[PDB]
Amino acid sequence: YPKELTQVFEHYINNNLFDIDSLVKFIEELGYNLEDLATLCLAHLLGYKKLEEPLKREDFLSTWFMQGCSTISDMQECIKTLDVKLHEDLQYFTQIYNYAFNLILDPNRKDIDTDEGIQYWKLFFQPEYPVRMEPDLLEAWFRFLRDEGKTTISKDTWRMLLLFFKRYPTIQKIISDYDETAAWPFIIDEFYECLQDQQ
Amino acid sequence: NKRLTEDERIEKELNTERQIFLEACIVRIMKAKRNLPHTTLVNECIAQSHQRFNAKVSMVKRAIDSLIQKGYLQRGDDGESYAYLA
Repeated sequence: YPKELTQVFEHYINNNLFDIDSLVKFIEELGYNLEDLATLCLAHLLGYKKLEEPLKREDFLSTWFMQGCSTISDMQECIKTLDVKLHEDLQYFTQIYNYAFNLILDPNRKDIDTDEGIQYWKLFFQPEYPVRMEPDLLEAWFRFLRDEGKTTISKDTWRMLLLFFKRYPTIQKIISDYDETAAWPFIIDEFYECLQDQQ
Repeated sequence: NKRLTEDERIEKELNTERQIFLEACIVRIMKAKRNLPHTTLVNECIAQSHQRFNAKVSMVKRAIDSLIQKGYLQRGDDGESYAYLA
């Protein structure tokens, strides 16, 4: 590994570990925040399985070296590139969306807390991203979850919601087409029957 | 304190007994078929449950969701089939 590259690792490490504080310092130096979607891209690239798990020196070095980066400017440019791709490329976006669940899931849990999910959903499902949907539907979904006491979200539901919004952009394409006997998660059937109530 | 009305406790028992029955029915089918389209599983589960009671699709889907959560079933890549997991 180029000396330059190893020096980046050494610079951000906290007492022998590239830990969550190392990561925060690192991405902030690049211009981002821990909660950004771009951070998910970074983590996915570096092979993180859990946000709070330390990154091994070898994984840091090999990944960057493989991507042809040896300096902090190289690294900044690489993440800019992935960020643009998240906005533009539906396949990568989907990949990052699916990856997000496990990355933010507490290692000791099976489901995530609804608040955390909404936090990321608010970012993922904006119109600047490849999945185009009406803001009302998204907010209705959040309200459904809050009103009906849905306090955790499973991986199957997390994963299927993407498909759901892919096929159903409006509160009204759903009325026109939604079939509650199909294979959608039952939580989405419940959302469907709240949506028809309202109109 | 009291979470539940008396009528609510009875409704809860009823549902639990239906769900427990449908969960075992579904596991039986999938253990033998291994892989199945959603439509075919739901239909089969209702037909095999008919002996006992009239299973509604919504009940079957709840049962399916529980078996996924418990790690008995994996949704297929097409998003509308299931695979049995031993």
